[PDB]
Amino acid sequence: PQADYSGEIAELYDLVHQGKGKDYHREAADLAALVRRHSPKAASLLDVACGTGMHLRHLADSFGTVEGLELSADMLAIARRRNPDAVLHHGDMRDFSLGRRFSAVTCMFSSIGNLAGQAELDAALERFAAHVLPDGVVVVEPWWFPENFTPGYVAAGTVEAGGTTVTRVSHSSREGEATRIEVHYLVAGPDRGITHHEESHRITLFTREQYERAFTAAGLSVEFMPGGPSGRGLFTGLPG
Amino acid sequence: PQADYSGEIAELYDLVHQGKGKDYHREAADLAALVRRHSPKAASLLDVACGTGMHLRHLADSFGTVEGLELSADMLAIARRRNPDAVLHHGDMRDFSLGRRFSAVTCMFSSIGNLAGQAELDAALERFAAHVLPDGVVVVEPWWFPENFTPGYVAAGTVEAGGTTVTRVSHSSREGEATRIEVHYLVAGPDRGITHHEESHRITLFTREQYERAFTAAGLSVEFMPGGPSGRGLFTGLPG
Ligand SMILES: Cc1cn([C@H]2C[C@H](O)[C@@H](COP(=O)(O)OP(=O)(O)O[C@H]3O[C@H](C)[C@@H](O)[C@H](N)[C@H]3O)O2)c(=O)[nH]c1=O
Ligand SMILES: Cc1cn([C@H]2C[C@H](O)[C@@H](COP(=O)(O)OP(=O)(O)O[C@H]3O[C@H](C)[C@@H](O)[C@H](N)[C@H]3O)O2)c(=O)[nH]c1=O
Ligand SMILES: Nc1ncnc2c1ncn2[C@@H]1O[C@H](CSCC[C@H](N)C(=O)O)[C@@H](O)[C@H]1O
Ligand SMILES: Nc1ncnc2c1ncn2[C@@H]1O[C@H](CSCC[C@H](N)C(=O)O)[C@@H](O)[C@H]1O
Repeated sequence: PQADYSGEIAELYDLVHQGKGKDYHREAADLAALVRRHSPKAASLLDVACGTGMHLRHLADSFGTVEGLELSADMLAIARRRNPDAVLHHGDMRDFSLGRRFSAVTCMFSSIGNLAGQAELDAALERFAAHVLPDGVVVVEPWWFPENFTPGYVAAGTVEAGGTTVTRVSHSSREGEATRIEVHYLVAGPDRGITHHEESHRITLFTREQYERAFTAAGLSVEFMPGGPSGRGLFTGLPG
Repeated sequence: PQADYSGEIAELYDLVHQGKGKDYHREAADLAALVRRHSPKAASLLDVACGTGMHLRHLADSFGTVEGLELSADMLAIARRRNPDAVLHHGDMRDFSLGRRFSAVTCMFSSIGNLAGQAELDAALERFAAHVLPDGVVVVEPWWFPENFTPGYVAAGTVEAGGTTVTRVSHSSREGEATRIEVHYLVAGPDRGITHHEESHRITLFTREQYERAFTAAGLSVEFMPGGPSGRGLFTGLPG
């Protein structure tokens, strides 16, 4: 099964996350406000692992300039179509270099859990701090911690759009120091018939302290707020 | 994709048809009342293609002796477990010979559409007539008539039981004089993880006249009533 957010899996991403109730509007509003508490005059924002560019489309209404970075060509193409006047870069959060800084650097919906190892987590946070202005803010939404992840968790939901029915079912296990989440889809419509699709991801269960250490090593002060967009909390970092 | 009602598919059958809202309890009572209209003192009943024996389990409360016939060993295993004191035969509705006759011979939920052409349909009706008492009745629930079938129809539902979630989606097309219905499942539970299953059936769209021809050739009078347990109506046949 693919792990790379490509092809039909990428094409299905928006529909299934909206169908599950993800509200990128509220999240963007909440982000913009959190960003402004820490950095009252913030003007620009880079969203790293920006996926299909849903946060970016809403954040564009709150920030003068927004920009993205995304590893998967196929997610990125959706995001560019959604954000045709923003610059969105094809690149890797572990090692990119844009030559410019932003009032905010965000990395949402546990994209950071695609990293494996303290070294990768450290590298990425060093990048974020390399792209943040001196009076701005870095925001990283973590994955679950080892101690609060619920192994055996199943999600199942169905959404219909454009005449096509899409069912998504995930199962998640504790696979060592990461969550194995295996997701299957069935997609059906009168004219297209039925097709089955599948993806599978290891999403690293970093501990709180590992994130705190990566913020620290990057020069940032770090704070953690439990709950957050997805239940997993939110870490914010200020340069210093 | 299997076409033989076996393995996991046979194990998911009752749960999926329950989830879709099938009520074998009402259907058996309705069938018991139909049978006593045409044959007031009927006392025994053979359910042909009895599947998991859901009809028989309820028909046992209305008829003193029930018996089943079923082609899939795995469906039949479930039926026997459910109907421990009835005789349930492993065999083929086209060519079976039990050496006794019943007040009612029934064949429900369009199982008759698993037959390929007029010759098979005629042969199963003649076998039904061979197992019906002279003052008894044959009941056959047809598949859709060609004019009443909707190509492109999609069914999608998700049910959960025992912490296992089961999603079933089907899509149907016109294939020569039959419906091709392709059915996919996703089944996930905390311990067993997630799996995908699929089945596919060709169910013949016999016309009303083809059914009537088969009944009449078997020496049965024939009547069709629209509606019925599934929208497809019901044929009844009386010998003599
Ligand atoms: C409700 C809940 C879920 N979880 C875990 C179980 C599973 O690993 C995840 C929810 O899985 P989902 O709803 O199928 O996934 P979600 O929409 O959150 O997306 C997640 O996985 C997908 C594959 C990634 O692309 C995405 N970046 C992740 O947020 O969070 C918990 O640990 N505790 C919980 O209370
Ligand atoms: C309600 C309705 C159904 N149909 C046809 C379309 C499709 O082929 C079928 C319903 O699909 P389903 O609900 O997925 O199938 P159902 O539960 O009726 O079961 C049927 O297909 C399965 C595979 C057989 O084991 C079962 N013996 C059949 O009755 O019936 C129509 O053509 N028009 C309709 O309005
Ligand atoms: N090393 C890496 N650098 C950049 N993006 C990455 C990455 N590894 C995974 N990703 C991206 O991480 C995203 C995880 S899904 C989250 C997408 C988006 N942030 C949203 O909130 O909806 C995917 O788009 C995936 O391609
Ligand atoms: N030639 C044949 N003889 C007997 N059973 C058959 C058959 N072809 C298909 N079947 C059976 O037909 C059934 C269709 S599903 C309907 C099962 C059951 N009558 C119910 O109402 O739930 C399955 O059990 C299948 O194995």
